Amino acid sequence: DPFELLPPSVILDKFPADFQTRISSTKWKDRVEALEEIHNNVLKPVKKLAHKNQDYSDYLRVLANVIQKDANVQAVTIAANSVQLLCNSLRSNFTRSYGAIVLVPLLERTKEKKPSVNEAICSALDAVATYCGFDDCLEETLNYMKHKTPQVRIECTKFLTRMLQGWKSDGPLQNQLLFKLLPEVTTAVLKIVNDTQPTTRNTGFECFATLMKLVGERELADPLEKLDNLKKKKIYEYYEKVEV
Amino acid sequence: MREIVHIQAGQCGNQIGAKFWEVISDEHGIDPTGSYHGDSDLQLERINVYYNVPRAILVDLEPGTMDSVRSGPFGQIFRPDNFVFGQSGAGNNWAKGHYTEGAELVDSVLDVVRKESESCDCLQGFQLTHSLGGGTGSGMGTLLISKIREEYPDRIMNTFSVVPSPKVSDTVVEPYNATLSVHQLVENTDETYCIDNEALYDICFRTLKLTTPTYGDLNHLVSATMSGVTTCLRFPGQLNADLRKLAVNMVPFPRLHFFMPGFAPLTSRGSQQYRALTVPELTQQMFDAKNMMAACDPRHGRYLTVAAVFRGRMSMKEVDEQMLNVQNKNSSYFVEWIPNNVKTAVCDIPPRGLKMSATFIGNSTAIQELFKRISEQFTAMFRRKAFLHWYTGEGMDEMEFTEAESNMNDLVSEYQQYQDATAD
Amino acid sequence: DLGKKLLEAARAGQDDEVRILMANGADVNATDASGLTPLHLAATYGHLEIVEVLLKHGADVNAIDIMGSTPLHLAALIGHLEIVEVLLKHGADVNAVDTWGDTPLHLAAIMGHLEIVEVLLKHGADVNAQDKFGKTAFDISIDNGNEDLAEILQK
Ligand SMILES: Nc1nc2c(ncn2[C@@H]2O[C@H](COP(=O)(O)OP(=O)(O)O)[C@@H](O)[C@H]2O)c(=O)[nH]1
Ligand SMILES: [Mg+2]
Repeated sequence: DPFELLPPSVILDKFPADFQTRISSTKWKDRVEALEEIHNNVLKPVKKLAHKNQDYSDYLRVLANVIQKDANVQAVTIAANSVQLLCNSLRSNFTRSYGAIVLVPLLERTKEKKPSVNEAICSALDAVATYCGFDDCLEETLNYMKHKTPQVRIECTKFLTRMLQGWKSDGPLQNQLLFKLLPEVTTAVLKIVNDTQPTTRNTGFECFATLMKLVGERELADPLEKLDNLKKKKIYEYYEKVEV
Repeated sequence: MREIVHIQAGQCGNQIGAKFWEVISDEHGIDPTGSYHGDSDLQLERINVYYNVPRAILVDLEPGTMDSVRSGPFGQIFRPDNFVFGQSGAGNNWAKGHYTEGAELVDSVLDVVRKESESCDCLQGFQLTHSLGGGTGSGMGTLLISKIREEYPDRIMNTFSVVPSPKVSDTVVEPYNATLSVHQLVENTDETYCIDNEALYDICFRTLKLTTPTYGDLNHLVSATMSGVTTCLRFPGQLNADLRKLAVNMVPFPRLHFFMPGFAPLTSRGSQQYRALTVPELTQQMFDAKNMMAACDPRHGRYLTVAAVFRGRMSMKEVDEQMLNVQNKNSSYFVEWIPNNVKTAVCDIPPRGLKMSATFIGNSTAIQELFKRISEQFTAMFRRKAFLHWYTGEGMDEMEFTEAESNMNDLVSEYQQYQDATAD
Repeated sequence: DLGKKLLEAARAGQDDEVRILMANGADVNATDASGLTPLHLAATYGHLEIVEVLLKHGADVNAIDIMGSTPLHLAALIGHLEIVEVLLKHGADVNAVDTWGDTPLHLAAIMGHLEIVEVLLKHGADVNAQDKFGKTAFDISIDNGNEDLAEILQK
């Protein structure tokens, strides 16, 4: 039985009048308090949002505006926790418009290295993943693995690793993963496996051993050969320690 | 590996920064108008490193500092676009520099950094001067570093960070700001020269016999040290030529990249050095802890790597002999498991005023004494939770202080480990 | 609660609004959460007129908090020489100890408040007093490289 059947809650009426100006202010603490209020007072209490006839794509596009561009890392952290709350308490809503409105902003902001902030950004990326499985994430997650910032590479690749452990096998073997497996997924994971940095390379080694686990260590034996014998035994190390 | 982009942030940043430009502009023969009036090719051989006009960016939240620089002697030479200044100041609040006010301005700074880097044949890396006890130099500087680290990860990051001491400012939040900043530098920079105000006062007071040193007096010791360590970078030379090669031969473990600088001879502001020192005398200003710019005793630790820079006309044969001597006559103080860990280099052009000089860059485990002092002051403050509402109000979390406390103590333990290590 | 408004004022340093709240009979020794009286807070953030106002209305000069911190501890930590001599004149505990084993002489020495160190010493401070780890005020000067303080401790 789906426990979600409990009656749903509505939050649109909860918002205050002084809010759009507060979030769109020059003073950081105005923005912080504005976000922090609707999160602790309006979102954190509830346990199910209103599926029927509720347009959050005005609220969610201003969470994206701050998660991407807002210079206050604190305003980022409290916004991604709001984004997670929406995606968590309102499952099966973020089909495209919602999911895509916050996706590419979130991937840009993995650049943040502060533990508390990387905690919140990634956990929100886990929320959209668990309810927008490989809709747009696979196409856009790869894009930002190719990005110039070192931190966004290791984190968006760790993201593909997170998603891959929770992968779905519905339908035959012509899912979105196989349509783009060798063409895109593997060609992009090798760019991580062959990075200049070790901590970057070491994420690829897991993100390749979690790949083999899903799609057969025989299918990918072709790019295995082109890889160093020295990197091979690191990849195999994770293959032995990774579950499904 | 040619050009270096320079940055100075905060009050102290622009003070010792401008002093540095004063010194090496003279050494390179550039006037305040920006015209060459030298008389040697060894001067313009590697002028493209620091000049184009300086490749210098000036930053502060305090807008007054703008004029304190331009109204200075060489204040006319800096590019007007490269001045990037805020409206209000940080007021000794690291959080204001790193999260709130300094973060709002940091974009404008990166735009100028980009512009100067855009027109570089081949960039080497960056160079930041700043104080650690402040709010702007520490908070916005360390934030600028990470923002560059991620925008330019294929480049070197080299900082001239000055440590606060009660002997120079009685502000008690400086242990907070400096500890939080060291938590950044150990993770974000390839090499950092540790300038200790504690040691600058003890040198001006005890060795130079000045009863009350001013900033200018301490800044004289700093600007001369900077030109000394950057001698290899600015003139032709085989050894420690570029930033990366230096750090490669100086930093054996990524976190332990905090150099204890020191140089000789110690002179006053425009005093007379009647008899130029001999080579064995200069050499015997290395272990001499009264010449270290960081308040640490090399006798209480062990050297991992050492770089010596002798400036002036002198016997290369005698320098080699004296350096090879002092190493083996104190063999218990240099780590055995790193062979040929001391490296010497000579430059014929001396620094202005002096006939001979010698700079002594050292990665000594004794530097743990410095981090001990900051940590005990930080913890004494933090256990009573004083002034925490400043930082927490600006969006910081109390947890951050605990992490920075523990991370610096791990840094201390690491230095202690390699000190007690054996080759056997 | 009027004892909570008097802590808000004594901390942030509104000298006038202390007289207002105290004329309304506010608890001069009102504890916040960690046991800090207003005298604690004013002595931390350097509000000399607020210290002398609370003391003469009857503020426990040797009040401790949840961690055993007296107001003289906090004044000697931050370095408020004006307040230190006011507390001592009102019978402060010169050799008070706190939960970490420190005396006010320990804190003034750690923070390099050499002018306050000499005041505490002349009021009969325990130079040989030890902390939890077992270190005296003289050991801190030895460990911290401060020879200006070592000479001021053996005077
Ligand atoms: N050596 C040196 N240290 C300084 C100078 N100015 C400030 N400091 C030190 O830097 C700390 C204050 O930080 P400051 O740079 O003034 O604050 P900021 O403007 O916010 O960066 C204190 O520990 C001072 O002792 C200077 O001109 N020379
Ligand atoms: Mg300042």
